Amino acid sequence: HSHPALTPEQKKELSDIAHRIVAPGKGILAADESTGSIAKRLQSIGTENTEENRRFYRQLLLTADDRVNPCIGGVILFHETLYQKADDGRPFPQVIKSKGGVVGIKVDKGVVPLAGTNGETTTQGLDGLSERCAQYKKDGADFAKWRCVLKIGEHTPSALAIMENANVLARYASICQQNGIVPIVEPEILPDGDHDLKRCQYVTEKVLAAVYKALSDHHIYLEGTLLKPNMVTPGHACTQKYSHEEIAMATVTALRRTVPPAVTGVTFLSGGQSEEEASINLNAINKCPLLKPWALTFSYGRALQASALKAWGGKKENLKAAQEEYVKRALANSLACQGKYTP
Amino acid sequence: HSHPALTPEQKKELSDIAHRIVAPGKGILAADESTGSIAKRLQSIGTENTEENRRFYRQLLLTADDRVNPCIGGVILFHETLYQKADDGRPFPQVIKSKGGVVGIKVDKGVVPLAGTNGETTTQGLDGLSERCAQYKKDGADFAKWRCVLKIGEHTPSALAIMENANVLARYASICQQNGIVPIVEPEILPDGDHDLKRCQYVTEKVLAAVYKALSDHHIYLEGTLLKPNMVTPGHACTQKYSHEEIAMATVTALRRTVPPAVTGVTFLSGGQSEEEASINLNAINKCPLLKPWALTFSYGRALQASALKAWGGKKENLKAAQEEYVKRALANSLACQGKYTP
Amino acid sequence: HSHPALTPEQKKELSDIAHRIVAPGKGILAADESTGSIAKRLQSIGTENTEENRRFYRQLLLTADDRVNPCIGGVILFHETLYQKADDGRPFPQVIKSKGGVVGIKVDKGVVPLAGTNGETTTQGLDGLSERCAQYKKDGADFAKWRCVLKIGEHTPSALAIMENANVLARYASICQQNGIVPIVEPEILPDGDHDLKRCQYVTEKVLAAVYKALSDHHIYLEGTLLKPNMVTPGHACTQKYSHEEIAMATVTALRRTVPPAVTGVTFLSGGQSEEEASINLNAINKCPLLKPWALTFSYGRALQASALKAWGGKKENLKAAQEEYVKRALANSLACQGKYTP
Amino acid sequence: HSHPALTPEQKKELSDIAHRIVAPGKGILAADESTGSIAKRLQSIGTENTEENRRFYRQLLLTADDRVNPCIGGVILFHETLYQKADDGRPFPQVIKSKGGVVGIKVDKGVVPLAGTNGETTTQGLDGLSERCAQYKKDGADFAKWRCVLKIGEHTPSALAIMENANVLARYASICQQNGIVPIVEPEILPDGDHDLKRCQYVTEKVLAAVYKALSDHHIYLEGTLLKPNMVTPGHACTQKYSHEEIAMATVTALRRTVPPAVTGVTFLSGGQSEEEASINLNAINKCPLLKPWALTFSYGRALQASALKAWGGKKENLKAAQEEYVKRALANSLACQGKYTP
Repeated sequence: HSHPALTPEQKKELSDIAHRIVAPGKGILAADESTGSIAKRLQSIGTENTEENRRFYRQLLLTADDRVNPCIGGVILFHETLYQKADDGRPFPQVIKSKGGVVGIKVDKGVVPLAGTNGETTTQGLDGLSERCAQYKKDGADFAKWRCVLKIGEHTPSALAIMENANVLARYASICQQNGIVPIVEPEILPDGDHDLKRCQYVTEKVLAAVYKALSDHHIYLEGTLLKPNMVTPGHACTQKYSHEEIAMATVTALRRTVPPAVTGVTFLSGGQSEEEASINLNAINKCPLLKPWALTFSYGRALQASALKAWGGKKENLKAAQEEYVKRALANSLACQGKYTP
Repeated sequence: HSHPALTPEQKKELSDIAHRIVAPGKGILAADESTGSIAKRLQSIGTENTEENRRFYRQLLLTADDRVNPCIGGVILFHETLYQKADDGRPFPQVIKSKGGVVGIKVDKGVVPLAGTNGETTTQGLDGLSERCAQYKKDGADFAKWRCVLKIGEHTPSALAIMENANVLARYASICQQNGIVPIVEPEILPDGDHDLKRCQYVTEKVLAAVYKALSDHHIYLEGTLLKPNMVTPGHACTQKYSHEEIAMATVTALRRTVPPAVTGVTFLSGGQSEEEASINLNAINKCPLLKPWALTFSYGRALQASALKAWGGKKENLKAAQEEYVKRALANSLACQGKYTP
Repeated sequence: HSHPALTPEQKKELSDIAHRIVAPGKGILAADESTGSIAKRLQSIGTENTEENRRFYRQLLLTADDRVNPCIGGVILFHETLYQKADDGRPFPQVIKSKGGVVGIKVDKGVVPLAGTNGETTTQGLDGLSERCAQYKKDGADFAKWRCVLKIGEHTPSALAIMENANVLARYASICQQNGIVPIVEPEILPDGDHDLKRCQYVTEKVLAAVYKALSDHHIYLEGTLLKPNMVTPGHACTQKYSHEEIAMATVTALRRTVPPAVTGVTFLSGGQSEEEASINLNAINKCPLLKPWALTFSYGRALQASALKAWGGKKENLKAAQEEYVKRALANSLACQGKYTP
Repeated sequence: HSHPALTPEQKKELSDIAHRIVAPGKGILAADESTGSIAKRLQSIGTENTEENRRFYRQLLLTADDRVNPCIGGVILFHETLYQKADDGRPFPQVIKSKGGVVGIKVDKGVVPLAGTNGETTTQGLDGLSERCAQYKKDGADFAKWRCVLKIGEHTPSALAIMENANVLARYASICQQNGIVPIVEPEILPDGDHDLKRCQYVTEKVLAAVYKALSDHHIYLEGTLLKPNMVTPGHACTQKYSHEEIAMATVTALRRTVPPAVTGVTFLSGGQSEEEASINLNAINKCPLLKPWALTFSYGRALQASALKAWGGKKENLKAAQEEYVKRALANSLACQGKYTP
């Protein structure tokens, strides 16, 4: 029976947040890497993984020039970053909002193995998620991020993994929407393996169909959600070479066959692509002649900050230089999400 | 695993047929009523239900002026009509094709009760459907029609009815696409009852989500399919009055939340609406400010031919007059599917 | 909601028929092979496939000694055999009932390919099945047979094939139970391939779980049903040798993990096993020390009549001899279904 | 594909624990009530809800006479009780094991609302459940308890609630079995409402079918699991009176139609029944003439300790008396689970 999960005012709030995140020319800066994840990022540049270094790097990303304001519609933060402060004394959420960007929080608690599967996982983090989301909403976080991991193999992704990940994503989205937080569904399919483009497209279509069936079953307000899928690309070990136009065609075709138009926007992850590769693929996707009812933009981590982290080197004097390496990427992707990028 | 149900050439054929059926300004004339169904239509005008009278009425519909050529993209026929001939000696499929329209065939074999349900039904007709579709393809039928019936009640549509009807529609679509015939999925939700607009929208969203999940599970090529849903309208016994704009908003919202953009077009059924009511509702749907990635047109039976059948009266002398009553409707709906209709 | 598909009297009738079919010491003679299927059986012994030869062979099977009366609880017939007559003038159903056996009819219309799968099939025959079942009930048929075919492969049985076959079996069972006919669900998994015992057990468990979930979803009265599964055996090309006790353990374990106790009985198919092999495997299954709440008996075709067909040779003079070859098998299996067989 | 979740040794361990818990004549003492839940229990007898009072009450339950040793096969504990000590200096798990009983832990973290439903809930507690289960296994807990709550209403239990609760139970069971802990699935259907026996039986059958389908999908080793369902009883507000034999018939029928024989045992919850009512209903269930392949015993909370808590009164001097009130119940239920109870 029609028991409304959300009032019209709650739906208005969620839809407004979702449309603000993915406004034309804008994408998402994925800076939500945890302490353990950022450890290798800092060690790659010879930097000790301390609270001060993480805080300074996040400040570098969040205190860039005003040129990134029309490029960044949202910033995903780790829990620690949400309650950290810039040198000027402003909390990071306030800095993000003053730059005209929405604030999001990573709320998943990592992946856990699924027994009886060939190394497949689901993701945890539903316990106490309502109270956590309420606190994040009070603290300025207006959207949330949740990442499910599927992998292509001889017998994977199996039915169990796809079903469980879709169900978990739907539960997460329901809790976030009940707490006034726009959920970003991220059913990432790993590009590991030697699978070709066609297999990736098939797997992505199946996964997205299951995800949106689960979202329908859980009464999810699609207008107040965002999709963060993998780009349809061959496996890293695949021997067949594919053009950017072919990758864009496969990605847009996979989205058009599974993603309802009510979904506000699609924010692609990079999944190991280089910065230029991610920008070119996003630009080709946005130049695809097919009809794309949703916004197609970026939710980029390494692809927005690899050059910034390289130029920083972990030392204070390189800050400005590193910031430039970030800005030039954001602008680039700001063009890529509009189909106007040219290297 | 990716086992292709269709070759690229088969997909090209199906996509071309689907796009030809629902080309801008064009819709479907639903003239597939069986001998038993047309019995009451002929008795309403005092006409004996004989083969000659049915043949002459179908000829009247199919031999109208050339003004209906840019309005009719497809004509659904009953099995008897497929092998009948006009007075000039042309078989009816040839007449339809010479008018620039695609030929479709009703392939379902009626509804049968679902045990353990509150009067819910599924539909039969899968046995030998492959050979029947092959014969229809040889005989000029390029698309097929299949109608599932759901009804809104206190405990209906139940999970069993929705699941069974979606599965049957997916099986039918798979067989038709294997035989080079574009399937039209018609998950009609009956407007009987006193339910309001919101309940109809909720039920339609659930049904369409289940239908498209089933189509994904059965490897259906969505670009070579068409959707024939009910318009989201209140029950006939509902006391609350709704505007045409509200009906259009609810219908477009229900479609946008469940129908993937890959679907070539949406051809609405009338479900008891009067001719003017159906045209006005279709026009309001096409004037909806929301984004509609698929074509929104008509697949009308009574709403295209009620005035024609009334003006005919079962007598030879009224033919031309009756034809006019048909043409004026087609033109009207040809405007309604473009949002350019004005009574 | 609880909408009763069956009245208590209908349930009583179905339960009584089901318990009569699988009474202790009794099994099913599967003589439902169609004209095309029996063609190779008759050609193996140099016999023309004519109506008279099929009628005489079926009479040979159905007019054996009274020693088969406590061994045969049911006989499955093809449509042609249901309306054929013995030499004495008795219709075959009357002969079967006078021998104390229940009459069943094959109601499925063969297998059809599932598009998008690696050679997987579903089975058709639902159209007009209610009227056919009503006629068969009038004509003396008290149970029905329906066979779904799954096959073990690298990517088979897929989710689509298992789901579709379970749904079709549930629809068939619902129609039969509405017409007062006990349905025998036969989800046969083909022993073709080189898969081992463990893979067959896993596949059988998954298939049976899906089948009984489908039966629950379709409100099937399990007490008025029978299960006809494949024995859990390795593939014919498997190199690993297995004992009879291991086959019995795997089969009983697969049944105990998926088959609700409400199911009246399990009537195993042979699936290519020799007559002695089928009897020994059934005996080992019935000697399994695990708890078996349902009756475990035979529904044998070739394994009950291969020696009879060999001894017959298609000539009139061998009738009695052929009958003996049948009787000795029935008695054997009558012991095997009680765990009292000893070669 | 057959990817073993458990090794044969892990399966042996789980099966041995499960069979030890539900050995003939034995049941489960449910003493896992949290601090908040036991608050009203202690306030009903005028006792302050402090750590010492809870510890002393749990000691009273766990240090009863040796007469309860052949009656108690397992004791469920709250987290606090697992690490509390008796007056003699023995930790409570050691006391339980020395009494010949298995130790279980409540691992669910309470219920949370399901949005879009008529007051339906799921249950949380999966996050970090693997590490928690490993610690509990080290600390002497050999089984775990997880309780899903469904309620019968006009539109409840809906498809979403049943599916989500079954999926959560399957995830919990998989994690517990990976950590060597026997999971007790408790899909409790609340007896609140005015529904009759037939509606409760229908709902219980649907819920159990979904639960065991989910367990099959999650590769759950059924032999190493236990079921803790509600007894099939009418709603508390139902006006129709039912006999104990009718309740037993409905319960056993619901179990026989959905619970595979591989399930080691069924440990019924009380759900508000009085102590004598629960014992009489369990005795009638065990006296049911139907075939019951699994052990049918008790997992009782209030129904084993209400008289003990009443006789205790929160004062030290009543300990022995209170213990007697517990023992007389355990013995009673020890007879009830064998069908040998007589009030």
